[PDB]
Amino acid sequence: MEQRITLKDYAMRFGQTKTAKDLGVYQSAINKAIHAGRKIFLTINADGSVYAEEVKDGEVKPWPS
Amino acid sequence: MEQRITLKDYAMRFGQTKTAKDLGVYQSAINKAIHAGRKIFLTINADGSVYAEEVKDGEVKPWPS
Repeated sequence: MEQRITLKDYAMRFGQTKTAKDLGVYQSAINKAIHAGRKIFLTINADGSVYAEEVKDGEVKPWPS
Repeated sequence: MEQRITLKDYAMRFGQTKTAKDLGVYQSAINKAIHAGRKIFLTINADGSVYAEEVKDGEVKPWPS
């Protein structure tokens, strides 16, 4: 089954540094997106590969950009 | 003028590694205090100095000892 977890929750457990590492963006970007309240969720793969998406403008898109 | 923040939150933004460095301590230590729910909080000074204190045994003391 696919497993999803919000960006906030992921950050919460792993901290924003590790999160930044997993997703491959800057910590400033994640703190930014958490503060903004963006609707970002990560889906987790068994290989340990992680990716994020965002619900924005009536659709589900990748995050970032 | 005093700005405080929980070790938890602090570590969450910066990660236990830089936290450890900031307070001068073992990352393992951060780790355990956090898992243990110790009432540790940090105060931030404008020059960039960071210090930790703990509420325990009815007083506010430094951390660690």
